[PDB]
Amino acid sequence: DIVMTQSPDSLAVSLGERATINCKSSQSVLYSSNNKNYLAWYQQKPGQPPKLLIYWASTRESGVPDRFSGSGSGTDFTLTISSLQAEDVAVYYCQQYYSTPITFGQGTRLEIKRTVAAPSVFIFPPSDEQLKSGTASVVCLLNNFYPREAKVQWKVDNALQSGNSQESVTEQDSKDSTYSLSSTLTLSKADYEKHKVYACEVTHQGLSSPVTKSFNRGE
Amino acid sequence: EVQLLESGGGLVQPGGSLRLSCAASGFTFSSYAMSWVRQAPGKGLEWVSAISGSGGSTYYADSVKGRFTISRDNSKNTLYLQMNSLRAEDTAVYYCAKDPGGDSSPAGRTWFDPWGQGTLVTVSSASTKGPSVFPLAPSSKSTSGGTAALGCLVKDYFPEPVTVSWNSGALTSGVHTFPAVLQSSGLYSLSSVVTVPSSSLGTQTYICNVNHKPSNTKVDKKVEP
Amino acid sequence: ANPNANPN
Repeated sequence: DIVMTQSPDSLAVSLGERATINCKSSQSVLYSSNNKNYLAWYQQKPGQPPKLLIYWASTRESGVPDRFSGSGSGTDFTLTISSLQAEDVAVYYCQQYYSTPITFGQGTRLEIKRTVAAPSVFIFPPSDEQLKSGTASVVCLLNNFYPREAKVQWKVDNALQSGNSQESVTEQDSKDSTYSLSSTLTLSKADYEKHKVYACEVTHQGLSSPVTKSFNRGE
Repeated sequence: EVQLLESGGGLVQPGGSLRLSCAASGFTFSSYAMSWVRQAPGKGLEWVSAISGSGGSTYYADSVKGRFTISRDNSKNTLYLQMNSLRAEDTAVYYCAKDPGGDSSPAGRTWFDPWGQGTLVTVSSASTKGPSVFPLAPSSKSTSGGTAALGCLVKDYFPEPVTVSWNSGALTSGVHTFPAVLQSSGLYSLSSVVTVPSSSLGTQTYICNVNHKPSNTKVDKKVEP
Repeated sequence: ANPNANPN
């Protein structure tokens, strides 16, 4: 089967700049009889199906903005996005249809680079409703930050925690290019009631020193 | 316009069977080869199967050969995928996708446009469970200057997905519904949050509308300071 | 009319 390899796997580019993504096929997809390259490009946004951008290596699909262009021939292909817009955050795929089975590249994640934005930090105690069922979920929200790298450190009576939290991060926002993150600390009700000070400490490039949001259980 | 709409996805026991359907509209269905392409969660795209416009030719990826059968009803504008002997690694969103130019040979040797929105197939022995929903109430520890944060914790459900809206869809600015995390219990959990003017807390009502269609669970939770 | 000829 033909193997499609994209380069790079991910990159971050600011609005108004040009992004370039390469795709290599393990054999030539150029048919000598019609001089066509059997290569297509798709854009896939979160929660959505792939959307066709380019086919025959360089033909833009009707309705696709002319800032998207494909080039290349044989085994070496390129997708270029000029004048990048905030909604272009997506995974881009190449695909050959020279021979069956048809095969796709592994995808290139395009991130939008923007200015540094510190997270707003919020902490939520467990609800009384959850506590009466025997478990305590403590939630820390890091809202609207860039870049994506962020460190959340839970502290319980100033003891740093490990192994008892889980994190989730949103897809990059298609308008303001920020991320948000939730961290959930899970304790038994008995462990939760054994301690007083619950703290979420956040480290991020946008903060000149780590920020701590905390509450005292039962106040 | 050309439209494709998949249905039939859901939770299946390992070794079990499921039938997917794809309803086509807006074109002469029998003039076009049709394909199924799947995407495991967080992964790339894998072509699964294709069928010629007339249904006289069918092709399969090696990974599903002998277990899946593609067919079509050219009197009903519908494409089908029968999936038997399902495995954990078959878990994926399954997309219906159209040959844009016609009935290219072999069926499936084409680029694709349009694609349907997909249907989620989950292969697992874990049992269906609806979520508990708990408020993330706004307070001083979620209020900084003029903005407060509030939300809903949607805990302990299976399988994916759940949908969350706020004020029955009327509130969308500043809403973040996080990707689910799989807990060590084998159940998912997520939170949905929204940021609002803190001056609004005393007078504006906020309700999260949680929906777990796999379990027919519908919960509205009012979130109060 | 379909230009997607099979390159074989």
